[PDB]
Amino acid sequence: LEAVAAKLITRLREAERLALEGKTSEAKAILKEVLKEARERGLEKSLRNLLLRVKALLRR
Amino acid sequence: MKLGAFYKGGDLVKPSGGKKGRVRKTKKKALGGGPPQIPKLGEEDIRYVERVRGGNHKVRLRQARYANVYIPKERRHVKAKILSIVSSPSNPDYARRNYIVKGAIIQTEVGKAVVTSRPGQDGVINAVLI
Amino acid sequence: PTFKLVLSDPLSGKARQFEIKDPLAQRFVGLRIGEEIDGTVLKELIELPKGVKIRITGGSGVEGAPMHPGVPGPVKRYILADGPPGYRPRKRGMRKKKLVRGDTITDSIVQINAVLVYPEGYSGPPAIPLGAKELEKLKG
Amino acid sequence: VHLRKSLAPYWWPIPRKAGGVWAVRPSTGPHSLEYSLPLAVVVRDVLRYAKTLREARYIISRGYIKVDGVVRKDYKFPIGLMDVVEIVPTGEIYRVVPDEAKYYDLKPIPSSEAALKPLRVEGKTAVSGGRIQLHFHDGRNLILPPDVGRQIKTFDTVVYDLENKAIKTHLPLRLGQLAVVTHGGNIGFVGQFFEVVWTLKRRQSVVALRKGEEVRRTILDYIMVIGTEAPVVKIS
RNA sequence: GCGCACGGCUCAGUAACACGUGCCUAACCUAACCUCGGGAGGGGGACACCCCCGGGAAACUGGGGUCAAUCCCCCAUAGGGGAAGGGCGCUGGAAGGCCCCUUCCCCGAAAGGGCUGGCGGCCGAUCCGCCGCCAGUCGCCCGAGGGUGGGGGCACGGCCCAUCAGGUAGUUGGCGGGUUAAAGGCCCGCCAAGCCGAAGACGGGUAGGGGCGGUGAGAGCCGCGAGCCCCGAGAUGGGCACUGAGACA
Ligand SMILES: [Mg+2]
Ligand SMILES: [Mg+2]
Ligand SMILES: [Mg+2]
Ligand SMILES: [Mg+2]
Ligand SMILES: [Mg+2]
Ligand SMILES: [Mg+2]
Ligand SMILES: [Mg+2]
Ligand SMILES: [Mg+2]
Ligand SMILES: [Mg+2]
Ligand SMILES: [Mg+2]
Ligand SMILES: [Mg+2]
Repeated sequence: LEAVAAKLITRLREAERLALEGKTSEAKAILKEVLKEARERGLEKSLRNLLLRVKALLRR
Repeated sequence: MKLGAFYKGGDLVKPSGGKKGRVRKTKKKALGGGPPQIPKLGEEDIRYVERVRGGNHKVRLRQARYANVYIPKERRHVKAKILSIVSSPSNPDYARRNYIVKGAIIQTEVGKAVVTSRPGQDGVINAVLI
Repeated sequence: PTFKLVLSDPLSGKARQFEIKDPLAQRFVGLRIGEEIDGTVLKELIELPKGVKIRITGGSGVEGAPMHPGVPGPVKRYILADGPPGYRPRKRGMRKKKLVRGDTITDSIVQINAVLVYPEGYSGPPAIPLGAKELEKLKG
Repeated sequence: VHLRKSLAPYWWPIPRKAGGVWAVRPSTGPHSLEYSLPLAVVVRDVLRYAKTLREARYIISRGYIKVDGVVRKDYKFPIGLMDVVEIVPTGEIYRVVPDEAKYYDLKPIPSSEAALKPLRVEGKTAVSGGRIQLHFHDGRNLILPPDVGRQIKTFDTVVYDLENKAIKTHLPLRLGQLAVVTHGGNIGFVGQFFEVVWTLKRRQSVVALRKGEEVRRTILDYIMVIGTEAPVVKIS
């Protein structure tokens, strides 16, 4: 599970950097399938601080 | 400020010289005072804004370098520089320690001026040339 | 001296709790708050990629007192606290006398707070991608 | 802030002993505490529409009560001299007027004079722009240009339009007008102004009023001019 | 955010501007509220709850991550303060005040935020919002006045003892300053010898002051002047500060 989470956290942080530069759709692209991936493994709550930050970045 | 160390309440002495008791045990904060804040002659101007009674504000000059000297004979205002404090008639110990008070003489760039504001209360040195 | 290290990963938001002992224990004593020690010291406890230096962020003593960065040296002290670091005021302007400890570590500290400092430009995976209790609860 | 029942004003229409130890305290509105009555007292005592304080607050909380064209939803709002109180769902209007018995009374008035309020000039101040500000007997203000405000001296009564924020009519204080005493023992009396002993302080001048031929005297501070032989608006 | 400085208790200190009556602040501050006039533009940040870990007996408390504001901060303009010269004008009994003009120095606002309805646009059921406008309503900032609360000042009134007769030396006043929201030996630098007293100083004793209460036919005497109301002071003794409109709570 640490393997799946490390890339997930890596993919969550990378989209965060994209959202700061104005690329909302591609960042929304990353946030989407990470949401697909964490839902069926029960890792949504584990990444709760990061999903909260990402949507705040896109909502700007 | 309102500090009990600088209490401005009444004396405990009658005009006859006799002593009287204390009607109130504590020192009221409304009757409190504060330490002096008159500026000292320094290489740059430093101003401090202080919150006072009623949520008001008072401008304090912690360190004074320029004076708004005004020439009566010419009707012009100059923001001249200050070189030394010539003499303080209220107390020489202000001039002896380079502390500017109202009525003090200052040897400014334009000449001499008499300080015409209360630099601990106004926060600026308004001066009139002699 | 036995320790309960709190190693937190900024890039994953998780913390791993290591218990330092004899060989590394003197590597921590004498260090001030904010210090830089290379992550290879914890190689036998944790794997850290070679761009990370774990940073010293604070800790607590044997009696629960926290270490104060604004107090220097390894000493116990009483302060008239008025702010967050070592005090949580309940009313505005309220100042309280609180017991704290210096930022320089010593034998009486039981909790030591350290955080990983990833290298510049690093974008690899998280050194602590999950919590131990969280992972154990997740598996259960 | 509390108000003990003992410390309540003497003229209030409430029992002095029987009741609680407390009275409703007006919330620093457009009058004086000694000369104002809170809105909850009027709704419960003077109009008797509410039997308790909660019922009075409920009535006020719905905005049913209008005071001088503005709906007051504060149950501690002060009401005083020459104020126009309007009850929206019933359509009744009153003007709190100086009374010979109750000292202050709710008198019904026609709907036409409901927007009008007679205000006594308490003083003027010079404000920025060179304009003049007028202060009235209930603390209300009105800024005017300097020339128009020059001719309105203190104690002059002006009939003020609450609807237009304007001055309908200016009533100077001269000998020979109709005045109503608004404070003191001789309250409620309306008579002709025919005598004055001008003291050093003008506010303390001795003034006499006549009504053929009952003559009452007060100080100049305690009389409002309501016009010539016909009062401009219904007060009695 | 607002309130908790109101409310409740008690009677040690106090013979005093404490209290009462009658006046002042032209020497002052005031959140909430009322009225009139004006304003709401640009840009940033952090910290809780929470999550991953704790430390500690407990009190309490540490590190990393992370979402906001009517939270905090900056920029602009309005405005504000000081010094100086002029004026028709205002208030007021009387201008060291207000207003207008000129010069300089200095400080320096705001939450267009919430709700409701209407319109339109962006966006998406992993969103359930964001944006522009309009109206209604509740709010925010500035100037002036009121209101309320408070700081200060004055005249007079109310105990006993001479087996207490001289007391006072910042003591009394002047000038110049500091501090204060504001006058003042309130404090400080200098100058003088004044200030109080037998119309009783000083010292001692007792006591919270008043509305009032008991008694007597009354004058009067007494305080049961405990309980209720108003003012004062205090929170184990003595001091000193934070926040705040307001406390030295
Ligand atoms: Mg009380
Ligand atoms: Mg933090
Ligand atoms: Mg605010
Ligand atoms: Mg002004
Ligand atoms: Mg600014
Ligand atoms: Mg904002
Ligand atoms: Mg002075
Ligand atoms: Mg003295
Ligand atoms: Mg009792
Ligand atoms: Mg004590
Ligand atoms: Mg205490």
